[PDB]
Amino acid sequence: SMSVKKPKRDDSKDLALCSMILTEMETHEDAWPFLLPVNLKLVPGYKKVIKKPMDFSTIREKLSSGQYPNLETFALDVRLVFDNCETFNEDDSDIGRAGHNMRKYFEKKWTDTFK
Ligand SMILES: CN(C)C(=O)c1ccc2nccnc2c1
Repeated sequence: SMSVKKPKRDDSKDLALCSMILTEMETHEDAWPFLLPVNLKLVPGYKKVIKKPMDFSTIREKLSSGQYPNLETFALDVRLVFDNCETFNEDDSDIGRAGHNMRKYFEKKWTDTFK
């Protein structure tokens, strides 16, 4: 509360470390459905159903331009990419399995790097 603070967690490396995680998601072989925005003119249903589209190239551009205020707003957008992918794709599809697999990859790097 006023003039009463928990001890300051060192966040000065968070930017670099998020950037590294994002690199490793970008280079995973199952990243391909997630590298670029879904094309909303060519994919019937996507625009109306998926209210906040998100993809790695967009998170990378937000990260590089100071558009994440902290750690956690960066994880929310990474998770959004997989929550969208679950919303639109059957679990038994190459893209539905790709999304489950990248989400597990991401949550272990997230936990190891930061919890
Ligand atoms: C995340 N991602 C790649 C999608 O969710 C999606 C799913 C099905 C598609 N079908 C035709 C063309 N693009 C598509 C894109």
